[PDB]
Amino acid sequence: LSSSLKTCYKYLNQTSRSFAAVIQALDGEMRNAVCIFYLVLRALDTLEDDMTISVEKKVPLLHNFHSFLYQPDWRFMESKEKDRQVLEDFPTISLEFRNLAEKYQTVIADICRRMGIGMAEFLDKHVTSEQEWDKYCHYVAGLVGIGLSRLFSASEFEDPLVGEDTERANSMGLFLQKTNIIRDYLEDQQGGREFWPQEVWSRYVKKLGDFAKPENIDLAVQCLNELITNALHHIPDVITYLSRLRNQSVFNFCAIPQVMAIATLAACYNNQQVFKGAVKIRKGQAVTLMMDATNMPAVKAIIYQYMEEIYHRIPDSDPSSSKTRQIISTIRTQN
Ligand SMILES: CC(C)(C)CN(C(=O)CCC(=O)N1CCC[C@@H](C(=O)O)C1)c1ccc(Cl)cc1[C@H](O)c1ccccc1Cl
Repeated sequence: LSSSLKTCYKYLNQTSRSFAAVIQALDGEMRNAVCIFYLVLRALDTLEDDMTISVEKKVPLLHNFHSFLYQPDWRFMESKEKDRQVLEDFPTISLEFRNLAEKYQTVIADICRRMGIGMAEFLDKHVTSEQEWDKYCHYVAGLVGIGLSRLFSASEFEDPLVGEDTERANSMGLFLQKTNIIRDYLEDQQGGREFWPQEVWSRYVKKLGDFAKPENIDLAVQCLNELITNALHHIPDVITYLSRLRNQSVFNFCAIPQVMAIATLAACYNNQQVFKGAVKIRKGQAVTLMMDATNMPAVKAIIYQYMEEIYHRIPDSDPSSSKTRQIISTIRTQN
């Protein structure tokens, strides 16, 4: 309806790009509040990811980002990332933030405060333990799930439990984030980034870059399978979370990324190509998943079909093989 809300939607389609439609289908007040939260998170991520901002400048930026939302003039003119426009034109995004109902502004501001604190804490460290991996993912993803869940409840399109059950909402984000991190091993390695947890990879090889060398391919795939097995542990929460949703446009928005991550994990499972390039689901496969993911029985059938596929692919000598079969059995039976 406005001058600067149209530039917000413009930016939404640029950075995204196919997911924009699912956002724009959200009912009523959810559309704008999710769209703006998305753009605000893109701006925060761009700050976190920018290797050219020194840690001494980045830490205050991350800490104070939630406050910049309330500052009509604030902007950042010196970024080398792709989506740098969200930062250059932050005043437009923060204007739209400030036009939201206060019950949505306060969700978004609080999530950005907490994410900024967490992101700042990881600027030095790489992830060590599986517990640190979950803390890192909470900061960059799990709190996104949490924030969205509170927008859904606050709009009254979903029951207050959706917004209050932080652990199910956190699992929603962690599932997607660990899937990306798993899949992105090589491009991350290329770009000097390391997200695989040190406690897990160091049981296989001396350095994380070593999985890209041909002689280590078998150890690399074992570690891949072990991290995939870790990610599958969030699926019972993902099912509980999606089973509670009553709004159709909210259901489709939440279910689409989860079925895509499920299919991605099945594609990556026991797959050497993870260490040679970017394993992706085919466009037509993606489209069909998106169209089908509109009710619980169809989402649960997609999950079970991909889990059975993974199950039948498990090498008996894989060191995680009985952990993999156990979590798959739980997902199936604890229906
Ligand atoms: C935080 C995060 C882990 C990066 C997740 N994440 C994304 O990967 C955004 C991109 C995405 O999901 N695609 C998958 C399906 C279609 C794909 C496409 O066609 O390109 C893109 C994300 C980022 C910001 C927001 Cl506001 C929401 C999300 C999640 O969609 C989400 C949605 C509902 C509930 C919880 C969450 Cl976490």
